[PDB]
Amino acid sequence: GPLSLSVDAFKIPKWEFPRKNLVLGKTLGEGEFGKVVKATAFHLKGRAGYTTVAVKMLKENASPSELRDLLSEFNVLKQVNHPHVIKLYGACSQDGPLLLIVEYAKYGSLRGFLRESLTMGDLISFAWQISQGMQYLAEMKLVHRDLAARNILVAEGRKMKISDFGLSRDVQGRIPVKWMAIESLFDHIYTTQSDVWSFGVLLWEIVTLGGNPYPGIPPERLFNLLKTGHRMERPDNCSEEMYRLMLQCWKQEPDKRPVFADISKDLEKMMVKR
Amino acid sequence: LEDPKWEFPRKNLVLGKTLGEGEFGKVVKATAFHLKGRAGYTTVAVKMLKENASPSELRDLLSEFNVLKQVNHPHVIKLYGACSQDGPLLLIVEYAKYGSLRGFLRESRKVGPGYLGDERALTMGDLISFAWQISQGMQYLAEMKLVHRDLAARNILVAEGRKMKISDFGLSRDVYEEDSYVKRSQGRIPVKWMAIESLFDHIYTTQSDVWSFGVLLWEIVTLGGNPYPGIPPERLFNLLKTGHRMERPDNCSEEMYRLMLQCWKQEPDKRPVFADISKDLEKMMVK
Ligand SMILES: Cc1cc(NC(=O)c2cn(C3(C)CC3)c3ncnc(N)c23)n[nH]1
Ligand SMILES: Cc1cc(NC(=O)c2cn(C3(C)CC3)c3ncnc(N)c23)n[nH]1
Repeated sequence: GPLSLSVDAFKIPKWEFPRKNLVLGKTLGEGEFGKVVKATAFHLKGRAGYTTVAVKMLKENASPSELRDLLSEFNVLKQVNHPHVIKLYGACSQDGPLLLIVEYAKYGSLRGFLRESLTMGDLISFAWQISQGMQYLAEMKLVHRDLAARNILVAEGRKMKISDFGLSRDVQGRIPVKWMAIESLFDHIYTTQSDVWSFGVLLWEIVTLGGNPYPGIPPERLFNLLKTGHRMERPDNCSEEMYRLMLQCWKQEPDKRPVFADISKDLEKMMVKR
Repeated sequence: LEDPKWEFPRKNLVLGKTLGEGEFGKVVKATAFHLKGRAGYTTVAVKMLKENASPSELRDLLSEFNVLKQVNHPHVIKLYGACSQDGPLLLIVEYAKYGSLRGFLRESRKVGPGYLGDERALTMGDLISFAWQISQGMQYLAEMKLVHRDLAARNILVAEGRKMKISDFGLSRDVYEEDSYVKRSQGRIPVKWMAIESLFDHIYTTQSDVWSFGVLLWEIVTLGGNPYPGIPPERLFNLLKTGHRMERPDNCSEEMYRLMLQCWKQEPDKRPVFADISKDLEKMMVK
């Protein structure tokens, strides 16, 4: 089938990293996304000595869907280069488990980083960096699908990195209900404008310092609440202008939502006006 | 839609500790007041959506509910009811005091009297009985034109009297129309339990459940061993296609291993059906 074709083609120069030059270290995180470990990589992409990296691999008892997702991430990440998209350095396809080698983010996920915590200027900068990355991916005709604070990484210099491309598509449902657009929930449609909806939820997560969206509402009740026009209220320590941006990301009609260039512009205007 | 045969008052269900959490959802221990004619409280288990559930997880829980309303067997987990209205979907089922079969067998390695070659003492006779009970459950599910798809030791429960209960119907599908279920997209069943034709061709039948049953037999006789130990799942495509199968484990007769190998035949029509698996396990017990 499609996966067996992909695996064999993958197994068989620019991307293949010698397994002997990778020393896997401590586990950074585990879950349905897979397993990510810290590692050191000798002579990685022409760099002297050891480069500290993160390595993504399959969890125990991986399904075809999880293997397909990891191969899809490699395919996507080969083609993208942006300061706020996680950088692929290579893969190990010839020695034991499939490994993807990416840049290391020392502060972990944005959700984790915010929860352990920053000024409102920093939070607006974090939103802007992510919007810049998303504007780039939108221009490359990639729909990410899984935008959330857990899938943004915080690297050296508090630099945002979009990660977790396993659900991404070129332009059943495994995106959590609470980050999904209304058209995604009811009609199974995913576009850059549904990424904008998810970005709105991510913006709410940023201002709440890694809060849980729609707290107390189960996802099985959220379907009807979104159709009737209910949205999350303005949270504590959030300006009227920032909340206005969120609400526009959650417009029922996708054409009424901002594009990422509009989101980036809003955040640029905010930061100069401070 | 609310079915008064199954709908249970929310105020009558009290939830306790998490028994298990993962891809399947979340299962908690609970108690239910005035459940299905029983006066007072009854200890039960409740399956619910985990935190940050997706539409696929909700559809799977709804599908389990629909399946378990229609299927009844001494070796299938018993549905008692559901709380479906004005809140999270909670499925109320029979509590299995010993947990998963995988967990129960792994405990038998360290908990006396252990495996010997009362209910913590295990013999090969007991292991054959467990396999037989599961095969009886699967034979009935096959008559019901249901393919389970996710048969594994982690998804068999060990209840009072060490009675086997098939659980985790979230991936199960009806095959009444063509005797097969086919999915265009990639499945969510762990690779190491999948039939060759499921892995390559996305075809699921009762004969692909038979393959999975063979892997379950291997898990039973190894006291909860991990299939294809140390082999990455991406290597299974080549491994299976070239005719490789798991070797005869320690603690496995020739007859039992022949049954596993029969369950892993490349051609699905050469594999035994569940009625014959049941017969094979009966002949092993009596001798
Ligand atoms: C190919 C790919 C890799 C990836 N994800 C990460 O690289 C990372 C995930 N984490 C978490 C928060 C789980 C531990 C990381 N932590 C520190 N550095 C990191 N590069 C990561 N997505 N797609
Ligand atoms: C509708 C449904 C329920 C279910 N699963 C379980 O009810 C159970 C799962 N576990 C595990 C091993 C995870 C903790 C149980 N343990 C003790 N009793 C139990 N009834 C269970 N599948 N489908």
